[PDB]
Amino acid sequence: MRDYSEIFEGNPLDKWNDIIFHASKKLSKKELERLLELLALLETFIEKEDLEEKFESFAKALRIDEELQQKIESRKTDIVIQSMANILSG
Amino acid sequence: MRDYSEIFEGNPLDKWNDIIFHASKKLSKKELERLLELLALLETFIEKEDLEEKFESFAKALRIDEELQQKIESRKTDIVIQSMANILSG
Repeated sequence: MRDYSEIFEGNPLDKWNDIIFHASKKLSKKELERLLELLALLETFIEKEDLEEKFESFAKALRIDEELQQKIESRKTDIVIQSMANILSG
Repeated sequence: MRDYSEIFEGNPLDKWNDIIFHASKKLSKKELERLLELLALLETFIEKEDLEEKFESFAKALRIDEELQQKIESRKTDIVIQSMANILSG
């Protein structure tokens, strides 16, 4: 046994933050650079594809959409899980 | 005056890391969540636009391209600057 005094009321992003700030500074740095480079890649791709306006619309078609908000919310979770798996990996 | 004993040989990403890990944990957390949500947005957009293959090609057309590598490298710098400006802002 053990003393049960947090399954209910959980926040995925807060754990991602704890893990990023408590893991080896070498690993958290590498993971953060990975995410930064991916972002730069995605941004640059949208531009070369000249979908910049397309994306601004899409990003602006989110406030009113619903299945899409829930969607990027699930994507954030996947990213956090990949993040944590990489830090665990290395 | 002052003692001059780092203009030459500088690394943009190392400063971004110092700033992320030395700033208020409240501000670095907010900035990191911003980047994570943007990434989730960009990923989700590429998918709804069904450009997933298009992006994998593009991301794979980088190893051989050159003006594009230098390009995402400049984009990383812009992102780091925006990052630092937000932490300074709030």
